[PDB]
Amino acid sequence: QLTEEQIAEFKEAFSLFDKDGDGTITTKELGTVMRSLGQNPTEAELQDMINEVDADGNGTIDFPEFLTMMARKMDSEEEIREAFRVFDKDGNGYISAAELRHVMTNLGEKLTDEEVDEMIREADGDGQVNYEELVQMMT
Amino acid sequence: FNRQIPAAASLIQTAWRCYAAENPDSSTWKIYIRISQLREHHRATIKVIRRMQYFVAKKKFQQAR
Ligand SMILES: [Ca+2]
Ligand SMILES: [Ca+2]
Repeated sequence: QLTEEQIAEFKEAFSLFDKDGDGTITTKELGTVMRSLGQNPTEAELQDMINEVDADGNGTIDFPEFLTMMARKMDSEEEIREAFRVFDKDGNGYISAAELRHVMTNLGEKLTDEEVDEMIREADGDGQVNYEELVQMMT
Repeated sequence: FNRQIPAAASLIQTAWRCYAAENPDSSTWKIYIRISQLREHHRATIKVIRRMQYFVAKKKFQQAR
């Protein structure tokens, strides 16, 4: 939709990453921000994040590349809906709130119980989480 | 043994964390232990980082398949 205010907001967000001002985000600058927030990423994680945005293979991220990344939306609903199917055992379209909490807090990124609570509490009535509702909320 | 169980979990986690961050009062903001107070400059860079991690978890899920 070619938003205008978003550019002013994005340029500010790009400035917090580009300490140089050379118009370029590098993995070192990406790790500097993540480490400032208490995160401990690896070089594989940092370059995976930059490879995902580095559209021209520069190895770095300029502002227009950042802007394209931020302008993306969410298609991608089929991939997310397919991700839940890995944990839908009965195939009915439901994951147990006990199962979801167990899989989400123990695997991958590891959500917190209160984070999973917001998932289950958006879900419906008895502990049967409808993941199709979740795919819809995020899209 | 089924390399999608971790990849599918991370795609859901990163997609939800990216979606829950638009709510400034979500419980997803309470995970940044090392920050005494979450100022506005933290939330700007956190939104960006969570968007990148979703894109990585998006690609890693398609790669395992
Ligand atoms: Ca720089
Ligand atoms: Ca580049």
